[PDB]
Amino acid sequence: QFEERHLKFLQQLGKGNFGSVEMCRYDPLQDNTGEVVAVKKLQHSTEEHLRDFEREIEILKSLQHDNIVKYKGVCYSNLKLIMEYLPYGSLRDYLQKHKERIDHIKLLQYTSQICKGMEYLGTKRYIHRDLATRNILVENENRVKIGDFGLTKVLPQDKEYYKVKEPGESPIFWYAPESLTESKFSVASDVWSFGVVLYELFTYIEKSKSPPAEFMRMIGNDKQGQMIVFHLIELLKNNGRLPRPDGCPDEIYMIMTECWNNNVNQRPSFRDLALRVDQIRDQMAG
Ligand SMILES: C[C@@H]1CCN(C(=O)CC#N)C[C@@H]1N(C)c1ncnc2[nH]ccc12
Repeated sequence: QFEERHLKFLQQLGKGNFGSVEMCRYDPLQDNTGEVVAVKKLQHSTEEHLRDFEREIEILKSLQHDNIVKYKGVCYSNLKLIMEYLPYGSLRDYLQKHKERIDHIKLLQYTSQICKGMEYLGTKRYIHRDLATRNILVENENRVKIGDFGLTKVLPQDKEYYKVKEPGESPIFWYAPESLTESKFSVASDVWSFGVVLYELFTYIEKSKSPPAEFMRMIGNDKQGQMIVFHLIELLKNNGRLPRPDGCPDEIYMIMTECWNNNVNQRPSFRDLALRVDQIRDQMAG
């Protein structure tokens, strides 16, 4: 498969939770004709964390979809995950740097691909648990993939939610209220997070405008650092919400706000989202 001695470090691509991502060249012929891949390793190896890594790997290996990043193989010593390298980086950085070449119509095209890939996940009873533009990957100008599965689980098998509480730091400003209060993750919590993704896209990743910044302002940067979770749970309870981004059409903002339903069961499905997005798209064309 992939040999460690044949893998040359080029640069750091990312870190996420308890993983890092590197750009390496696989060059078994050692003639600089090998192919550029992305390699994910544990940033600090544990038995628990690696139990979890091996699962993430099985999860990705089991995914074959146009909008899902592409398992190439594995590498021991010790354990490394080889994926396809996508040359435009995360949707987050791409959109920030290049706002520029990206209109609303393109944002809905991405949005729609995010939905299709997430629907494929749901097909498999996978909860992603970490939908955020930084985890979306740009293949070319016209194509995005879901790029990382570090927190992804399977749904238990009588149950439509999966309850998990992880050591350290959670992306709480992308979490559904039930995930904050009850630690419950489901397709519907993914859909909550999808709405936040959609908000990020429409803000063009303006720094002052990020979810944390916005929510922190709404809460008070003079609240605390630990009651932050409490105040955010309250805010969301009282139907406090991320503002409509500058430029956002009311009907995209309506998608967003429907994803941020406190009622888990009333949030739309990914198939419905794709239908509505694809369709707002068409009315924007002709
Ligand atoms: C957006 C991708 C998913 C998250 N990334 C991490 O490093 C997460 C962890 N740990 C960066 C990665 N990225 C910038 C990539 N950039 C280019 N090709 C890639 N293949 C796979 C990831 C990848």
